[PDB]
Amino acid sequence: VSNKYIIDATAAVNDKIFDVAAFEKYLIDRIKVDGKTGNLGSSVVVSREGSSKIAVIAHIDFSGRYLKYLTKKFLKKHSLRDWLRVVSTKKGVYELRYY
Amino acid sequence: TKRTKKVGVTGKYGVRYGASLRRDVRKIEVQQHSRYQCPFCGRNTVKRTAAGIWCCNGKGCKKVLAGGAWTVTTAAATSARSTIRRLREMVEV
Amino acid sequence: PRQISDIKQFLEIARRKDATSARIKKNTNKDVKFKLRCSKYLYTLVVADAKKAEKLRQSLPPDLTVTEV
Amino acid sequence: AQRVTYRRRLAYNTRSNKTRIIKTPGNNIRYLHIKKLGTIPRCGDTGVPLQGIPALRPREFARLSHNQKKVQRAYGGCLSANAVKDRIVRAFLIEEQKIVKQKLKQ
Amino acid sequence: PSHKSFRTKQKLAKAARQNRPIPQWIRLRTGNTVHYNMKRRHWRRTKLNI
RNA sequence: AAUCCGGUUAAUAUUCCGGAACCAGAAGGUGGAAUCAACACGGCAACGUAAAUGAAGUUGGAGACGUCGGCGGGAGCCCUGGGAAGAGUUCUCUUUUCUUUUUAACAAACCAUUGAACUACCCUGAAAUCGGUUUAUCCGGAGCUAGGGUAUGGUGUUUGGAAGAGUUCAGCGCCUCAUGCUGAAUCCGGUGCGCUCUCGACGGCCCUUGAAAAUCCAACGGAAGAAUGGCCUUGUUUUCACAUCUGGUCGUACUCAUAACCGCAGCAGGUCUCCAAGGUGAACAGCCUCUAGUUGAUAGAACAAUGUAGAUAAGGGAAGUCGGCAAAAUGGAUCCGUAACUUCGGGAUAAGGAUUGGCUCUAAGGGUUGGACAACCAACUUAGAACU
Ligand SMILES: [Zn+2]
Repeated sequence: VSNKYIIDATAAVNDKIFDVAAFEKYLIDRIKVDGKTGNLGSSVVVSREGSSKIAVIAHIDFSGRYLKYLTKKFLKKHSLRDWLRVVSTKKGVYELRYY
Repeated sequence: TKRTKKVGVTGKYGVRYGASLRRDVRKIEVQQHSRYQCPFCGRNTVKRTAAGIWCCNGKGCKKVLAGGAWTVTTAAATSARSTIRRLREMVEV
Repeated sequence: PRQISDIKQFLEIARRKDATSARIKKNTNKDVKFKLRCSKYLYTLVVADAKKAEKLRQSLPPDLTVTEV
Repeated sequence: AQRVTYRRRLAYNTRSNKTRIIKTPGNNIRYLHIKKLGTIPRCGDTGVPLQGIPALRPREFARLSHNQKKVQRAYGGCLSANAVKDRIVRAFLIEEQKIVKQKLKQ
Repeated sequence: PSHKSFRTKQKLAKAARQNRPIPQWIRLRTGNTVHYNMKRRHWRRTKLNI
């Protein structure tokens, strides 16, 4: 039982508009398991960075819609909305486009 | 609980129509809504339908009897049956 | 619409004169539907094995008009 | 939610205007006019419904095969099994009573 | 009422045809003074009465 | 007697298009069955089948029927837990909020399984220490309980129809043309004194017992029939299956109303009926909201008297008036209590008193369940306590 949700931001990473380093900590500090947001123990959702594709590995049948919701939360917090929009391409794969 | 001192089935009529009329109706409806015994089946399943027709249910003896308005048999009809029975015997013998 | 489950019965109803056209429908669940358009009824056969489907196609009357949708 | 209209010009809830709600393959909720329920034929001697015969409208019986409208027995599809048995026993006994009456007369 | 007999429909067709504007050349005919006509009927003013 | 789905027009759709069906009528190519002689078999029965000859005459059934009340089932709607796609909000919080997640007629097989009769009938057997059983008291030596069967069978299940349709989302041609092409998802679950419709088994009421006919089916009955050189050849089977042809005529637009009808009118009047979301709430009450519709009732400026409609008013409380006219007052629910009189049924919600919010808890009342225990899921009530 494992999932490999992927979010891609190559549209803004190469343009130096997106901060995956802050996106790492935002996901880590805002992912909620069993109510509280501090239930990360490597037997649960783990985060990984490739400087262009943020990876969320799960073992508790996670949902990608919550991942998209948190990405939109980060988008509005950093005021990158109206320029970047998150869309779905593959199963468990989301990417940011300009539209 | 008794639920009624004397009106009984006429409790549906409330306080109207008069006590004597309610009492007469009470006696009639008590006779009318009574289960009777089929003279051919021996079961207490005879019920009235439409003022003079009496039927009993079951797998057998689905007969329909022509009776009185609210009783299966009336005293006058029983007396007439006895009189006709007597006259028939005198004629035959 | 009627459904058949017998391969030989479908072959006989295909060889029947009233059989005019056949349709091949492939589903995402690796199943092939053979639909025969007769005068009165449309007859559907469901095949789950591609190996059996290939031999069924080969054994089908070549003179019959068969199209794939 | 979706609301439906009559599909015919009869605008009243008559016995001939029975309708059923259907969900078409277009996510459309709409009426479907249906006929009245059929009736099982009744026994001619006791009035009980006849076993083994479907319930259909009078005209629908013309399209059924012969064996679906009857029972393989004397008076099948017209009288019940108990009624047929009672008639057979009653017939035989009364004919016997006639025979013994004639024999006793002679 | 959308449920009309053939006779009713034919009468309605006749009434509709006897409602058009008059061509001017007939009015311009010498010795012909048709000109304007009050025979024009409106559905909301004068009823046909079947 | 018999039709559905999707699409299409500026205006028509169960009528057109595409697909898929059904009914009636007319004639009549097979085919199995049975016959070297008559028109099939199976089941101890209810009864069943792919056909399984049937003229009159007669009989039976369907058509074909009231009303009310409760109970149970189904379809649609409502509600709810996840996943997927898109959108809204994001000072802060919200694994968040909103939209979609669809399967028609027709055909086949099962049908108390998976939900729902012991509903009707049949076989074994013979029951008092009587038993079975509904929410509701009915059933049984005229054969109970129990066991096993038969029939009734869809708005139930699995399929075909049928994903190829429709819906949602996301890209490429970019003057784009007949509007084309390329991608995905359309999934898994649950719930109910819920609403509408319908079906099934019941009960109550009548000095009320709640149409007719066309038409269709079945039965009793036996009119009529002609193969034979043990093997080509015909009569039934077209109430079996499949196949061919035909289905004429009239209506079909639109309004159905605070503007398409009537009222002299684009009149605050009148005119029969179908569908009826969420919350609060007993509720189709009142109030707010979703879908849909409308923002149409000559407008602008200012608040004189008197008006029309709505409110309030110290103290008194009907002194007003023909007259408590009008208005005010009471009002839901729960818990106490309730007189005279009476036709004993009522009066009665008599009269007269107390409580009602929020929050945190407690107790009781019910449904499948691993080795008398018991791990969760899925539910609404009632009562009480503390705090504020
Ligand atoms: Zn009796």
